[PDB]
Amino acid sequence: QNKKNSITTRTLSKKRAKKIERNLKYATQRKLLV
Amino acid sequence: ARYGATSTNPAKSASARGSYLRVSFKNTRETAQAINGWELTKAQKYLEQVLDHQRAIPFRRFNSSIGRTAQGKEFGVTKARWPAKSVKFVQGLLQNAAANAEAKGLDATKLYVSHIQVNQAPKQRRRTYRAHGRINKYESSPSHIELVVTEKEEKVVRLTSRQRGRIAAQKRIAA
Amino acid sequence: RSKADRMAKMERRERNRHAKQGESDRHNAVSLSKHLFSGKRGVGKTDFR
Amino acid sequence: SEKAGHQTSAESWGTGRAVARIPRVGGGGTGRSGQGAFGNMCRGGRMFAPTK
Amino acid sequence: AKQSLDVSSDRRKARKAYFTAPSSQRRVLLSAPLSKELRAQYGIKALPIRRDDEVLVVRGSKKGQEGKISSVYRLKFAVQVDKVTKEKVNGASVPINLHPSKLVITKLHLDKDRKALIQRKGGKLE
RNA sequence: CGUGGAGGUCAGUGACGAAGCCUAGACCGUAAGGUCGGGUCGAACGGCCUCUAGUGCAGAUCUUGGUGGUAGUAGCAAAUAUUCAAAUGAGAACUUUGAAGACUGAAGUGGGGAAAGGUUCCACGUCAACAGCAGUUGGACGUGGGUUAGUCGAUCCUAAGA
RNA sequence: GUCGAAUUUGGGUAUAGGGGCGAAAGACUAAUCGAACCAUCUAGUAGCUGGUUCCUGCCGAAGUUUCCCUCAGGAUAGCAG
RNA sequence: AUAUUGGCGAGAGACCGAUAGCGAACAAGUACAGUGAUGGAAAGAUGAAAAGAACUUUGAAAAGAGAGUGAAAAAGUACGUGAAAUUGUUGAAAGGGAAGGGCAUUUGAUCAGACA
Ligand SMILES: [Mg+2]
Ligand SMILES: [Mg+2]
Ligand SMILES: [Mg+2]
Ligand SMILES: [Mg+2]
Ligand SMILES: [Mg+2]
Ligand SMILES: [Mg+2]
Ligand SMILES: [Mg+2]
Ligand SMILES: [Mg+2]
Ligand SMILES: [Mg+2]
Ligand SMILES: [Mg+2]
Ligand SMILES: [Mg+2]
Ligand SMILES: [Mg+2]
Ligand SMILES: [Mg+2]
Ligand SMILES: [Mg+2]
Ligand SMILES: [Mg+2]
Ligand SMILES: [Mg+2]
Ligand SMILES: [Mg+2]
Ligand SMILES: [Mg+2]
Ligand SMILES: [Mg+2]
Ligand SMILES: [Mg+2]
Repeated sequence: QNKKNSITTRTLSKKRAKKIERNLKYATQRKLLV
Repeated sequence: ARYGATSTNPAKSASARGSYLRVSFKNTRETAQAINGWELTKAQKYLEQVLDHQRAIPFRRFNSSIGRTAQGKEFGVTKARWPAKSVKFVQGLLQNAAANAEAKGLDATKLYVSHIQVNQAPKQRRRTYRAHGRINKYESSPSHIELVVTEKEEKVVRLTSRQRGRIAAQKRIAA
Repeated sequence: RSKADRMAKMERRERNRHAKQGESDRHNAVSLSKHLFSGKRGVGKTDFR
Repeated sequence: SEKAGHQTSAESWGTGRAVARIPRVGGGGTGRSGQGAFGNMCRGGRMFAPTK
Repeated sequence: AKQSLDVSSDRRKARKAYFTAPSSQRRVLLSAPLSKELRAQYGIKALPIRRDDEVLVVRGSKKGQEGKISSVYRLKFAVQVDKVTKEKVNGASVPINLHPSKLVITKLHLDKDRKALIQRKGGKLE
């Protein structure tokens, strides 16, 4: 949702967001290699 | 950071907090609930009137053996009080939140208290000496207070073949 | 100087929450007072009024 | 250690004292005073059947 | 595998010896390998690091940066190089604490005792 | 069925995330339990064949630590008593000065000492904690200053005694 | 109640636990006296009270007999494997 | 040739892993208590590196909000992880002198498998 773009308790930490970015880069590298 | 709840679209919101504040947790919870959901200027004027004893904070949960007053009839209660220390701490946090919203550039006439939350800080543990050479606890119950003010802004149906035939027949019978 | 002052003010917090008079207040309460937990008063002399 | 949990001066406060009859550390002026001792269920007490 | 009965393989003893080693022992513990050029020139592999020798960083984020040793902070098991710093907006410069095992000596500060140490380790200077 | 550690093996799992913990999600066992997904987390951990034991808790007025309801409740009512203005300060029922009203009433709420305490004396700075309200004040916190003997005492004498 | 003496009191000194001291109350002897306090032997002694930690399957009792004089505490016999 | 819970120097363990292991992993026989003999605790963990949050703004200040450092502040000298009791807010629900439980289904919400 933040990539595409009231009161909530759902938040994304920067630690988890960086980990998601790194893992997505891993997956994209795999997709390009296949 | 790490509020109890955040606002989506933080660009239209401001927040404030105060931790380990030596003020009664029960009174402060009552004050925060009395303020919850209001517009900011109305809340500030109401707290000023509470300090002047023209209006009252209704006491809904932490209210056993409280006195009764006619000023609780505005909120459909008989038990209300005027906790000055709690009102002053909440006034300070409201002023800070308004200042943060002004620094962000938000319209100050559309701000409302979208979130407010009081929970218990670690206790201040004094002790007293009592009869027969006893030591009894004598403790303050401090508060953590947080708030967020927000700019207020103004189907596939699965049918069986029998149902489909019934609808088609109705369509043929009608225009 | 301000750095050391902030370090001292941060270190003060636990004792201030325990409401000590200062570094010098080191009173220790016993876990159980025997004169408070050894009461068995027969028909006769008692230990308190 | 064969002395572990035994280096304590403790005694039971007796029956009818509204507390459990486990032996308790005497003296005063410290948090150790009045705490249970010598038991395998006690913090700081001797273990059950110490290894030899 | 150790063979002497005078040496201990106990991890607790080794760690206590490392963290309570005195300054003269820490001098030996803070050793740096020579560069390939200096290794060929002098015939030795590693030397204890001292204040006025030039080094090349071969590990970490500061890899490739060159400079002169600014201090041997033996109390914190580190060395400080003059050109390797962390900078702030207010003008503050904090030296980076580097370990000599992650450095390479490119130019030795040579004195009489340094020459004697190289020769007694088996050097061939000049 | 489960737990700590030990021999062997799976050239086992793991920074593309080990262990732990949370979970409106999924499955296998009659069950003890086991397995999987998501979140959090950040460096170790397991299956199987065997060895070994400080190996499984709801209770013991159990032990240690932590936390509720009671509850913003009981209460903060002995010692007659406080009030006005200015100043200081962010803030004054409680600080300072002035203006008043009272009280101790010389067997004192006065002025000194002995025992004991040990710097509490005084100045400057100063408020986080403490002063069961408050606090700009303090016997509090920080930094310093201060106790001058031939004549006052000890020191000398002896008492009961040691 | 007593208040000029069998008065009140400071300091010094003496008496120490199976001991002292007592105008005698088993009073007092540091909130401790039908036996001070402290440490150790010592995890002292149990006729008694309380508690005693995972699952499932199968089997599954006992108050009925003789005796140590009888209480108490033991033996045997019976029942279940 | 034998003994050795003291002293000095060493090497080890199918031992314990911060309520454990010595009372003491830490300025521990310390703090504190007691006239005295004696009694006797609690208390370990930011980060690789203090880089420990400059600067702006609100506030008397503590602090807050931006910003910044750092891989991470879901690491801010209350600091690895961060359970339970107990608490706050939000959302859903129930409630005519307790609640909880078993069998069965309705209603609302939510969800897995199987789909050539
Ligand atoms: Mg009342
Ligand atoms: Mg008293
Ligand atoms: Mg132990
Ligand atoms: Mg994991
Ligand atoms: Mg056990
Ligand atoms: Mg339990
Ligand atoms: Mg049970
Ligand atoms: Mg209990
Ligand atoms: Mg009241
Ligand atoms: Mg009065
Ligand atoms: Mg008069
Ligand atoms: Mg005087
Ligand atoms: Mg003074
Ligand atoms: Mg007060
Ligand atoms: Mg002072
Ligand atoms: Mg008379
Ligand atoms: Mg310990
Ligand atoms: Mg943490
Ligand atoms: Mg909970
Ligand atoms: Mg009713």
